[PDB]
Amino acid sequence: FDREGKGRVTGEEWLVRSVGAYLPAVFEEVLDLVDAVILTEKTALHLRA
Amino acid sequence: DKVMAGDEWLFEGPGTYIPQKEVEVVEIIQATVIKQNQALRLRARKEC
Amino acid sequence: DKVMAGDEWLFEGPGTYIPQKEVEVVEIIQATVIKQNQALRLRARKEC
Repeated sequence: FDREGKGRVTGEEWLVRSVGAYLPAVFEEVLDLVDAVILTEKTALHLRA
Repeated sequence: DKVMAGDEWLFEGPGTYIPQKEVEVVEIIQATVIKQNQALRLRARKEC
Repeated sequence: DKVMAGDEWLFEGPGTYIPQKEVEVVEIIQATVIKQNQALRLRARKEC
């Protein structure tokens, strides 16, 4: 992020909920390290805009 | 049988080889563990 | 690729160069900082 404009930066994502995988690459992690919440019994989500 | 090449493949059964601290192919694992009731679940895997 | 001239232009990526205290082109900056939530706003600029 040099002057006024942005060099190349991009904000987009997706998730791997997959069992068994080292994760960190070149010292840094993916961005976070969490174990399974063991999801929804009778909950849901309300999507707005 | 005898092999002069190969990717990743494990095998058990026969034996005369002596687990040499120099080379035991890769790693060695002795005995059969799991009892009767011991159930096991396995995952797919893959990294990166 | 290789350059024998130039104005002001930065670049990252490859590397074999050793940040020599004599000349490291101009200045050096290691690692990637910003986490996930860290948002950044930039301005136009210009002086005088």
